[PDB]
Amino acid sequence: AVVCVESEIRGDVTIGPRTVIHPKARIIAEAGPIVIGEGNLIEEQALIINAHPDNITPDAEDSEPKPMIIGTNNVFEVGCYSQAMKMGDNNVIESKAYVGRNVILTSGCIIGACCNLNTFEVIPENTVIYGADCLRRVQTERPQPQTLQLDFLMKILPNYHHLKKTMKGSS
Amino acid sequence: SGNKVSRQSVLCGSQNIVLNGKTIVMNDCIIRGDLANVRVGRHCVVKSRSVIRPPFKKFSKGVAFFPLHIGDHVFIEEDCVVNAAQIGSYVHVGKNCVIGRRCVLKDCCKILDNTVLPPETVVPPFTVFSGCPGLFSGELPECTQELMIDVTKSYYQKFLPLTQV
Amino acid sequence: EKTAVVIDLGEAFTKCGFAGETGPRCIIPSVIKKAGMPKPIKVVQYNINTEELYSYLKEFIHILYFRHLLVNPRDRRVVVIESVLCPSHFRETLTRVLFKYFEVPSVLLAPSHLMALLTLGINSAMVLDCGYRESLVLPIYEGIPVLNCWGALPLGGKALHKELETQLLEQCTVDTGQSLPSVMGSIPEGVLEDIKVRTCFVSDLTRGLKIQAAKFNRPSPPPNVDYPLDGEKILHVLGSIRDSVVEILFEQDNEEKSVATLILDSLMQCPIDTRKQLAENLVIIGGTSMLPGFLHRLLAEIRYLVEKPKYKKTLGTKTFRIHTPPAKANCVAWLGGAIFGALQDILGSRSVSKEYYNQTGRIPDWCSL
Ligand SMILES: Nc1ncnc2c1ncn2[C@@H]1O[C@H](COP(=O)(O)OP(=O)(O)O)[C@@H](O)[C@H]1O
Repeated sequence: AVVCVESEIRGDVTIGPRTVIHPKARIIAEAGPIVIGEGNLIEEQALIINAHPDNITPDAEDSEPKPMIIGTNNVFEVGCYSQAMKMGDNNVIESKAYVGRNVILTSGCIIGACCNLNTFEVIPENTVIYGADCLRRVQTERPQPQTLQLDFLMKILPNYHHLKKTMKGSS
Repeated sequence: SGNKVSRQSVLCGSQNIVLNGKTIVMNDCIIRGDLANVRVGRHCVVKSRSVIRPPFKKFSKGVAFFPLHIGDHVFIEEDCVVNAAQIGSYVHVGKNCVIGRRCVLKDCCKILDNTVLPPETVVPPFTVFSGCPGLFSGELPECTQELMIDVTKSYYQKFLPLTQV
Repeated sequence: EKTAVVIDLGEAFTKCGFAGETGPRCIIPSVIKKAGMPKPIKVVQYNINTEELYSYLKEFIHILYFRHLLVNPRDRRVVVIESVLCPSHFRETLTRVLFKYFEVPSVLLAPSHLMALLTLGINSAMVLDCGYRESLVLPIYEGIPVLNCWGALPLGGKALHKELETQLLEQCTVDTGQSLPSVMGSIPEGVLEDIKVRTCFVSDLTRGLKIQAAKFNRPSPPPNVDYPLDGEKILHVLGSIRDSVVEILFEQDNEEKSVATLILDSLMQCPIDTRKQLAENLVIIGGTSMLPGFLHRLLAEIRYLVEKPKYKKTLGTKTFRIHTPPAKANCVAWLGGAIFGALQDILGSRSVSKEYYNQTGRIPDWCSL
């Protein structure tokens, strides 16, 4: 993976292969061990979080001892954060996506612009939300978890592949 | 040139940024100029805490997302997001906005604050855009466009040296 | 030659298009999205300042021709699809915007049922318009719209929206962010309308009897799908709820006030000829009528109400053959306006000349002089 010197990580994060983190990739995985996936591209200005501390104060039996995870082809773009997103296969997060706490991001997840993810909501597969229309379950089969949106994600991943080699060569 | 270099000027590989005359070099933003190009021009006015970066450099076999496209003497606001867009000259940008996918704005085309556009967006000359999806607010007045361009360059050169170390 | 401006109107919407235009070019409501004002201010306003309305008219009509037409209508006429009961003074305010402000060639006022008669190409007709806030039945005696026999009652979808908000007060399982019964204050009725468009199915007449059982002494709530609103607001609504709002359209206990009552009695004032005529000369218009499973359940109840004691004797055995709209019942009225403005240039004499309004400043309505 492209372990960029500018990619600011924090804590024990046993990453995976092909997890090209771009410059200024501020993250935090200390209170929760976030394992990276295979085939993503952590862009600039991101924010990976782990175990929302006592500022919010979870006064509901804080005995978490649970680590975050990632998946394949789930490249998150700039602006968008990552508040412990239990992703999967090809769950791309576009610009300025306000990542929510308990959103088990399944496949075919196209996190649109300025779409604040729903806390404690099981993000099923094959669903792309609309921008202004929050929670729009539009394109139930067009944004299909496999062969349609994941195929488009692997197609967008090609530019990420060329950029992965280019960033590994430019550094 | 006219853009007085700010004290906190920082970016990640900003190799494509012009020293625009009568402008104001603002801090707290970012620029991926080493990735691809950006069409910068003089007499413009850019705000701080922006999110600027080139989309791509036509990364496909044919022609994918281009670098950018913008103009001169434009009135750029703050916190906007630029991604796969094609802007024009003397355009009044919106605050905390976002560039739509494959966007295309002509010269003096006004932009609404916190607005975005859907895939394959377009805008006409001196045309005001709006909506979260690709929408048009209306049209911008040419007299008001040139006035905003001149006032933008004036205020840019005025507040450009404000602690711009 | 020239394609007259056919403009549909109404309590809820305002559509338009060219003369003979076959297709909904656009659909504009009967409101004006006022700049600065967060909500689109309506135009269906009564006992109100006609001057601010005059401003609404100028701006709105201006951009309105820019919406449906994108060109100045000073070349051709304008088909004004009106309907009775609107303030004629307000209508003259519209007229002064036209002539006194935009200087249009000439216009003409015609009711909706008239254009419906134009669509069917028939002469006598017993047609009801399912208006937004009201009900509007209008009989025609071989091209002569009957005056003393009619239908006009505050019996439209607006009262049904009030009933919907009442259901929102009752049935509300809006999740946290998990009931939240009407914790949120106002409701967007336009959003509620499109919710009805995608949800308000209509039951059976026997299911109407089931709703009667739901009133006193519960059956078949499905088909029913919940409604998720953005911002963690998901709530479920039974099918019996929307069907109850549909079925309450005929509360005749101690008042004998309903739709069929109005229709039947309007026919009761008709003479012998008109009785059998309107029995066969029967059509129904209005957008609100276009509901899934309502027209046939409706018709079945109409035929049932023929068995009401004072109607078997009097009306009874009459074939109630009904004409059908070739398109969407709402748009069919606008289509009839398109029919009139399409091939009738000769009828410009009947159209209100600008000249008369210039030399007059008024238009005498159906009154003297
Ligand atoms: N397909 C439909 N189903 C149900 N109701 C509809 C449909 N189309 C229109 N309506 C409603 O029926 C009414 C007829 O439209 P319109 O001509 O605007 O009525 P009005 O003349 O009272 O404004 C409107 O309230 C509209 O919302």
